[PDB]
Amino acid sequence: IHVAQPQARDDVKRTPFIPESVKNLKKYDPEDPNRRKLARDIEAENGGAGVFNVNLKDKYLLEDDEWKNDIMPEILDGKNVYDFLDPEIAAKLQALEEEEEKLENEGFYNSIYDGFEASEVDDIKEKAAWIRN
Amino acid sequence: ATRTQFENSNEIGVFSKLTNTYCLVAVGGSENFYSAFEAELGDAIPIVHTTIAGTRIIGRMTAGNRRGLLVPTQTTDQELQHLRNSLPDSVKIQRVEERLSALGNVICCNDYVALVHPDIDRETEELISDVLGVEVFRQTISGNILVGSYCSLSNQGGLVHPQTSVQDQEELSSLLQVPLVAGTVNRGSSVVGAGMVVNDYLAVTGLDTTAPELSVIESIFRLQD
Amino acid sequence: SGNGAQGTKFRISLGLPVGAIMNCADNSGARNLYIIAVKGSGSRLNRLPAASLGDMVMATVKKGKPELRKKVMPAIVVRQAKSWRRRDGVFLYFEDNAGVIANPKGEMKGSAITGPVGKECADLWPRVASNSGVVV
Amino acid sequence: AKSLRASSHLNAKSVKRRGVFQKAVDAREQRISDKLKEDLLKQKLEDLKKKE
Amino acid sequence: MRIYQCHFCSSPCYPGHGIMFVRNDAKEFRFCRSKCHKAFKQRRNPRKLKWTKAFRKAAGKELAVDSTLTFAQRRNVPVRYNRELVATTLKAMARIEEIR
Amino acid sequence: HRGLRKVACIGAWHPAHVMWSVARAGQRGYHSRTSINHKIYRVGKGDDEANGATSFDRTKKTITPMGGFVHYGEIKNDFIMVKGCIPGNRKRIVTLRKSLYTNTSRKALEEVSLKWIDTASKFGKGRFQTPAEKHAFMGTLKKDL
Amino acid sequence: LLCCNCGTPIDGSTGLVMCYDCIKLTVDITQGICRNCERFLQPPGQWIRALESRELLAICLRRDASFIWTEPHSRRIRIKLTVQNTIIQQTFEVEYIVIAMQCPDCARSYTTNTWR
Amino acid sequence: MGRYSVKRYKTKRRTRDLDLIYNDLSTKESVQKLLNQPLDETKPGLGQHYCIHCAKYMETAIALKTHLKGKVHKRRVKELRGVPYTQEVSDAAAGYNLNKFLNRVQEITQSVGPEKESNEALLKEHLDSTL
Amino acid sequence: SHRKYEAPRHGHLGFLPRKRAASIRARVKAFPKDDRSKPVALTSFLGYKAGMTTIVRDLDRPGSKFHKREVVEAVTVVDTPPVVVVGVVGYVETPR
RNA sequence: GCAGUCAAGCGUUCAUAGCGACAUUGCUUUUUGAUUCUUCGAUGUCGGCUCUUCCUAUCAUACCGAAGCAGAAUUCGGUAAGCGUUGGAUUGUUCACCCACUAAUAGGGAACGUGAGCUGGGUUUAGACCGUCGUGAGACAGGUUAGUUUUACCCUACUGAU
Repeated sequence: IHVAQPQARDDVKRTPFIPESVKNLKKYDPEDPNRRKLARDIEAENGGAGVFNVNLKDKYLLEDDEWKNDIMPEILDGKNVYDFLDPEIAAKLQALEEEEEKLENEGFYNSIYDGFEASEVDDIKEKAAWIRN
Repeated sequence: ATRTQFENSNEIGVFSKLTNTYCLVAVGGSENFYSAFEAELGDAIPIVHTTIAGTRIIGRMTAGNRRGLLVPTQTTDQELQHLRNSLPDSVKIQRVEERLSALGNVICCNDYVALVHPDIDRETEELISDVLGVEVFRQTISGNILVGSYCSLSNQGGLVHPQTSVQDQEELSSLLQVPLVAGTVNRGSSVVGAGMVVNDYLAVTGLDTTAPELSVIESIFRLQD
Repeated sequence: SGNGAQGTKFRISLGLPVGAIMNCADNSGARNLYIIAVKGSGSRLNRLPAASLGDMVMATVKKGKPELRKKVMPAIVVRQAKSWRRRDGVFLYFEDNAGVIANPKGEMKGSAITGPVGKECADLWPRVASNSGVVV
Repeated sequence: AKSLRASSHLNAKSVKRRGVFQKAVDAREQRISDKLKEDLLKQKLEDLKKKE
Repeated sequence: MRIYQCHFCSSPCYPGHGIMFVRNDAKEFRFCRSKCHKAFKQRRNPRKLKWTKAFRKAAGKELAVDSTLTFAQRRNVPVRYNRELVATTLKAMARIEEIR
Repeated sequence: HRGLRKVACIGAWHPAHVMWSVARAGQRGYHSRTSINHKIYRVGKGDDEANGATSFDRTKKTITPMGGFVHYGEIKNDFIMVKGCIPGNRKRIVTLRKSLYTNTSRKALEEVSLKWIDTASKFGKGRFQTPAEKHAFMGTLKKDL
Repeated sequence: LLCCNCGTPIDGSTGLVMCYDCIKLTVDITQGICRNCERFLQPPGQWIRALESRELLAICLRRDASFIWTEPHSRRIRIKLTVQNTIIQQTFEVEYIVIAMQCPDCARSYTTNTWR
Repeated sequence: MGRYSVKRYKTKRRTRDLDLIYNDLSTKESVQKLLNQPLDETKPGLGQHYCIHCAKYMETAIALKTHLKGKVHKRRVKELRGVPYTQEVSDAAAGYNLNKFLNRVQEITQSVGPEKESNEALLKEHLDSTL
Repeated sequence: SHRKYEAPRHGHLGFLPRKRAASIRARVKAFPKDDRSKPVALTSFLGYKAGMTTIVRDLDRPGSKFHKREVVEAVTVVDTPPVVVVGVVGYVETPR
């Protein structure tokens, strides 16, 4: 029956970690007039075990309980929303909205033959259209 | 120590993950398995119904400790957003891409020390050290390759699988700084990582774990005051 | 389901009928298997009993260590290569057929399993998920 | 397994008809019949437009 | 739902379409449709086939390097769901789509 | 000899008749059928633009696919979505009876919530949902400018 | 390494499992296995004449060895036999129920054409 | 489909592919692995004479001399020069993970590139003096 | 002679005779009975079947193994314009 | 072949919970005989494949009663044919025999179901070899090889259509 040891390797060591809320927690008692209910007792009080529905929501922390049950979009025309959301979107989008304003004035968006005028630059294309037919 | 069986399977570490600050359980069917963790933990630490890649086997797919939780590539964005909501801000969560999906068989760890599979890539090997805040050592238990199912750790002590040579125990315990005992769980099953779950103050094993093996488990992890 | 398989198995396309040699994935010492029957199967005139991703089959060994050769033993399929349906909308298939061998309870004989294991088999058999290096 | 026409299930099913599943049907046929009297209202308002 | 692009087509693969393929290296190959799939079994080259998007970003067609395209990467750090973040990103996606 | 797509033995010397149940050849299809317990998902309106828009998608699109249905025009009316497969084919007339009894199973009581409706082209392998998508993905063309 | 359900330390190596006598009970090793002639039948074609050493071997072929004393009049044959990592010898019983079917050789006397 | 594409390109008869082969050429350890493989009964050259580019076993050492002077092998050398086309290129063309893409192209151009082209210059020199 | 290998019948004898129906509108043979405590509720309706499409749905089915998971399935789309009443018919119960 | 009745020995005690020897009375034609009735100006004379229906003497499923029935697992019996009854190695084989699944791998009939539905492996002409017998032609239902499978458009029956 061999047992092993830490064997004095390095100076860095942990003490084992127990949260204080478990030491503050009362010990659970099975036959008990006053007690916390259970996940069982909420399950069997309305329908049986397999047929009762448990909300996975209303069990998680947020800023407001008003949006604890809201629904994410998850898909738009733009590909999928879980890829687009971020920290500082609008801070990064104003770096994009500034990329319009330097291009608008410089003529990046903007709407003729030498020696040949409107009746002559048209008619060469008009005479060539007859030759191809 | 507490004997608990998922629906009729004595394998618990397959189906559930247990850290110091949180605990994860599958969603299969009825809330008999979830309530047994309420009896020991209560509203102290969060206990979460979750799925990983649309499966029930969440204990062998994830691998983490009291700081971080790592999830594999096939985890959907709905499953990932669900874990972040149910766990508070003290816990870090990061989705990891790898050649190998099952992280629980590949990472065994306590709060500061982790062992890994040898073939794991070093782009994850830095990521384990950053998220979990732990050290990483590339090691094989007894010439067996999966470090998660054939070993189990806590900050208290450690338990390994019974093919481990005694020469291998004293070397491997020097890496983990904890005591090690070769033992069995669930009546002679070699797989000691998947049978039981353990943190510093609680250990849940199957209904087929014998009373002499409860004497082994409760002593090596020192559950008594 | 049957012995040891927890829960119910959802329907997937039948990839391996009787007489199909499939590769042996674990490190037990065999190289291939040979399906001779499928447990939990039906009974209809002239049907060959067909397996799928994650059913327990009776299988023999054609190539490998002589101790595991010439005796029938149960085996569990982990890779299919006949494309099935996940209930989220994508059909998928693996490279090649594969199976690991097991006792009738559902416990492994080897310790390691190479290659990816099918997700539908990893839910149903807990011990295969324990030795799974790669899932899906 | 019992047949579909067995007496032990049909005595078990008919209790579920008395309880949960009739009242959701009674909740259904009320909400349908609310829209049916509203169909008489919107189509007589268009008749009130043609009288103008 | 994760409208991932074709491995060969670079076109969106809605849920309920195409085939997936899994190699022994255990990466996934999610295919747009059967044309792309049967062209993968034959071992072809999307740098050579003119009709795919991997060709058009290569040979000097449609713009590849642009700051509008860096916003939609991937996230493994989940942002804990404020509403007013989600309301911005629904306006953000329709804005980038106009600039793109 | 003389065929292989048939039934070999058809009777016996007694009774000296072909029985009424021996699977002969004849008419197939165009029979009247009734299939029960089909579950209604979506009831939408014709004036209600964005019928295909769920609570997730939020893209203003109607359930009419790109270029309409195949051998059938546009849905610009009220519609019913029901799961499975109604007996009959396209542009045929169905009658929609209601359930004949109080249904007992848990499946026939649940509240559905559609997460996404496909509106891609059914005349071919559809990859785009709306022509606003295809024009976004293809980019500009020669025929535009 | 505590043997399961004993409490006794065993070797940490590849050995058997569980105490060799905590395993000796728990494993099971067997787990599987003419009215006018009085001539017992060999299943292909033969009808060997006949409770002990000679016929005791032929009943083992279809099923030490010993035959218990059950009853002459009723149609039972019961036999005890021992089966002989772990080597182990365990015995068990098999009831072979006797049925009677007519000897075609000794059916011929009833059809008057005996000689041939 | 037809007669020909079914015969050679099922899933029973698949080669390895251009993805996994490029990892084998990128470093010196894996090159020195695959030349010195342990001999097996089932491998065709008894577990020797393995071409890394065309992942193909040869029977004899003469059968490597005729393979390298061939337009089947000279296809595959011209195949594996540039960026090896993972899944990341197909998403980068859509406007998805460019910084994932533009950093790997930065890696293969400067770092892995002249290392990969050094392993090929040694293999053509190491398979020359042995033949 | 006893068939040597029992097998189930091919095809159903309930749906005989297999023949072309009298119309492209199948008539309804039976109705839900009469519940005389309810509002006046029209029973059946008539519309035109028009193609199919695919639907993903978050399966909220307690007890299933796809509980809280996504499930794709196919639906039908039937064009259903409004319908206008033109007649009333009464039926006397007879002993025929 | 199956079922009654008498009950010898047994089931440590005690005939009748359960087994069962032989006396004695029967039924069945899925047995071999007995007859040679109808067919010798051909009723195409083995098995398998395909396919429908019927019988109950019930292997499984439903509901019950009994015990030498704690539970679990079985054993015996009653009403019961609504619904099931397989995939394979060897043989031309029914028959037999083992391997494996399964709830279970029950027993029979309909011209020994079914050849203008098949198949031709077997049997059963002409060719040929061997063994025994015969002086000889030849014999052997002993062994072994090679050996043509014909028509429906007619009336009825049936599945559909006017």
